[PDB]
Amino acid sequence: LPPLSLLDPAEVKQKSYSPESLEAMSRLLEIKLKEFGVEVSVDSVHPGPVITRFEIQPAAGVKVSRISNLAKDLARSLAVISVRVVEVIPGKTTVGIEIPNEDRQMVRFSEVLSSPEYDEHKSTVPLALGHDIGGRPIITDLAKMPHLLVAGTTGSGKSVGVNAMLLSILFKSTPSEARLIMIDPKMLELSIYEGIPHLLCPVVTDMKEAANALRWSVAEMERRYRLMAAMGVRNLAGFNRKVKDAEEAGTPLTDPLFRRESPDDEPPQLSTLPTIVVVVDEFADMMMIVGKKVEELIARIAQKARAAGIHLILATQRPSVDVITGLIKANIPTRIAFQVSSKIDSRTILDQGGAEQLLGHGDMLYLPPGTGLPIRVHGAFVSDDEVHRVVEAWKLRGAPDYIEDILA
Amino acid sequence: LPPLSLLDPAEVKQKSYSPESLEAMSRLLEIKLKEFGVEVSVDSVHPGPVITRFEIQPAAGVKVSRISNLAKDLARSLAVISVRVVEVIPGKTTVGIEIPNEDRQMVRFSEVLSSPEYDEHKSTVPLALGHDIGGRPIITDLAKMPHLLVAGTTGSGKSVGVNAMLLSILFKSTPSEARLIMIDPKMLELSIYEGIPHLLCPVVTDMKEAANALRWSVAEMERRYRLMAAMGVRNLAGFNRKVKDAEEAGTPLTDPLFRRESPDDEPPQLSTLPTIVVVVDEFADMMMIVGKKVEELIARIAQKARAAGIHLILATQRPSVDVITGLIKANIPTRIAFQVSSKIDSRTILDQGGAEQLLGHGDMLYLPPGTGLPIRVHGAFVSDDEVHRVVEAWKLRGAPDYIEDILA
Ligand SMILES: Nc1ncnc2c1ncn2[C@@H]1O[C@H](COP(=O)(O)OP(=O)(O)OP(O)(O)=S)[C@@H](O)[C@H]1O
Ligand SMILES: Nc1ncnc2c1ncn2[C@@H]1O[C@H](COP(=O)(O)OP(=O)(O)OP(O)(O)=S)[C@@H](O)[C@H]1O
Ligand SMILES: [Mg+2]
Ligand SMILES: [Mg+2]
Repeated sequence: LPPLSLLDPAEVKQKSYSPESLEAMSRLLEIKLKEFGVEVSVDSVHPGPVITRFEIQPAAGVKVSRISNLAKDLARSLAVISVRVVEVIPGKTTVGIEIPNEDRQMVRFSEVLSSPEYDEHKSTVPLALGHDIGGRPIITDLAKMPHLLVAGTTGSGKSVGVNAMLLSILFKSTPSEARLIMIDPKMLELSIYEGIPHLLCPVVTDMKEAANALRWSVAEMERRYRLMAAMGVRNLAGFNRKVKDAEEAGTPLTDPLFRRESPDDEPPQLSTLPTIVVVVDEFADMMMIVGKKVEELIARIAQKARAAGIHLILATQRPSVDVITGLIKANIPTRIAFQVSSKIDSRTILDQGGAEQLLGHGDMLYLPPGTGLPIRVHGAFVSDDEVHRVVEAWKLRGAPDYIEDILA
Repeated sequence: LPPLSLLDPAEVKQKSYSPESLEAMSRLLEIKLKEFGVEVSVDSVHPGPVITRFEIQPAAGVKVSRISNLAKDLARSLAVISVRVVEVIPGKTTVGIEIPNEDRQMVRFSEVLSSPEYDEHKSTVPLALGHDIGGRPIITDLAKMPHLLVAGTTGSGKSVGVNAMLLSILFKSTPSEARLIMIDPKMLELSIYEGIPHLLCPVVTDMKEAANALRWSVAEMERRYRLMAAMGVRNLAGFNRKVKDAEEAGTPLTDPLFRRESPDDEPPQLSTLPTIVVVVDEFADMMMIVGKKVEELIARIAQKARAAGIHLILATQRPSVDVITGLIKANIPTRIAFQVSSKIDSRTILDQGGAEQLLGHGDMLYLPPGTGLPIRVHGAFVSDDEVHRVVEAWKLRGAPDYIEDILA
């Protein structure tokens, strides 16, 4: 219900990337790559808001992996700050060489959310990530992911990305449509959402309580499954349809699971269930303080919480095999990698290299479900101050409704 | 003569840094520092265009060097990208803790040059650096430096800084007022100035020719000294005064050094001498390819070229003791350090730590002459494209005038 006008306006886009300099760079590219062990010719150029992609056609034989490993050296020989090598460009035989624009224009949240893709999204938990390399809005749906793993080192834009996702939901769903459980071992990053009506419990700081929060989630998931079974529905959307039709028909449904034990008892009237999202700002700590029990709970939620409408968003600044385990990854195919420190760290999160070539400040590689190759997305910027406003707007529309059993 | 309108406009400054969040951060700071081995209390807050400085008053005893070493950990504990620790604040007993603003506003060249400090600067070689932490224009004078050393690692803003300095001169001085010798071993960064009338020779790429360029400079310096001696003047400003007064008096001076050897010979009429600037994009190579001969020439130019109106600007991306030797430093007190990789690298350039705590993208520590402490300056941004325009504007006002003896 809170107005999008609470956000900061989109900034001017004084672009101008004269075809002049673009031909020269194309020219330099071929020259510089040649000095290395690779023959190449520029096929086309695509200027964007943050980067410019120069599609190139390698000579037969040359291993594209060879170009990828030359990224550092090529950027140097070109005197540019960074270079991202795109090994394969969907639908083409060309290789991508992406180069940062001198004056990159920031991508504002208000800009992404003002897109029809978002304004008309039906999901209860859409996530407006940002703009793609051509500047087109990239709006996703957490419900279809159906879980998300997020990594990136300091200054990469992980926390801003996490806030953009929380605000995507807060701008489209009311507390009866979506509820959240936030886990933030340190105080900082997520402490500000404290109090909004969407919260199921206060921001979790204690790791043991974090563990309980996941157990509660599992319990609620199985509880929703018994409900859906008793109702003859396959998922949350179906459940909510049934309950909604019965009401509109002047015949509200009664909890088919309620067992009367006292003459006094009356079956409670069913109501639509909210989509639940569990967001962990940093779960490397959980995986360290608690351990195996945490993996177990995560792995269980990931495997079957989708139908129950319970979704996980796990973010980590420490992308190690100890934190992002194969057990965690096996049931969470959707990945988002902001800038990471090494190719090794890139593979742990994406099972692929490349996130080490990102710029930082929101720059990311998004790996949607049933996709082998990630698409580059320029994370939308949302300031802690904008977060504070929306949060205040929500604390005015409803008081906190914590359930002191979740952390118990 | 080329119009400032050739530059890009200053971008909006949607700031807003509510005193709210500033009190909280002041609050966290004391909290977080306490967790480390340091008691502290915030005395005041000064929000700026790029950073916000929180002055703090350490408890008696605690070593300010202790806070400096905690910058990394402190930034981490605060969940911010970077923290700069200012050990002493001129005229105060406080210590500075500088924190980057979420949405930093870029500082545009047009904005700095539009300041009266620049527009009314008399020097032939003023260098508009950018904005200080409070957003005030910092315009310097190369002639009073009288030489400048510049360091910074990749993506720090060294080359943008060097272009802003070259354009500072190109927007105030005509070729009869200022001439340049550009040395750029690689092609990239400085190759674009090729052809402007100000150039004394083509952009130098060969290291041996770079060596000759420096020798020519020494020769020209001594030649100007004999000229000034013969004219009874102490410096270039004085020389140019004399030659200018004589002309206005209908009596142009004659080269007092010209020795007639033929009946044919006629003493040439003197003319005002241009201020000469030698800019090396990367002299780490020179110091490596040639060696000791290059140190010697640099050391000689640095020691006595000021009066002769000849000035050096030496920039390096590889700040090692092998490159920035004490010999070089003894005669070049003015320093500019953009972000560097380590405290060691910071000491090599500033003989002090701190450049390792910079943000990059133009952020710098400027050490003016007769000063022990550097002032933070947010470098003014100038795109390669803006440089291209100004270059074209100059190539229309004058043809190249190379002296094929300088590199010979
Ligand atoms: N999408 C973005 N667009 C522009 N700047 C961004 C973006 N995301 C992040 N930044 C910059 O980085 C800051 C926020 O970074 P975070 O998202 O908190 O980074 P982090 O990866 O969580 O690591 P930290 O700094 O340790 S919190 C902002 O204040 C900006 O200055
Ligand atoms: N003063 C500045 N303001 C904003 N962005 C800047 C500034 N200086 C540098 N940048 C960014 O960095 C780029 C230029 O960096 P350079 O100044 O060439 O860096 P460098 O330190 O010389 O190292 P490179 O990238 O190896 S050339 C610009 O294209 C911008 O994207
Ligand atoms: Mg963070
Ligand atoms: Mg450079």
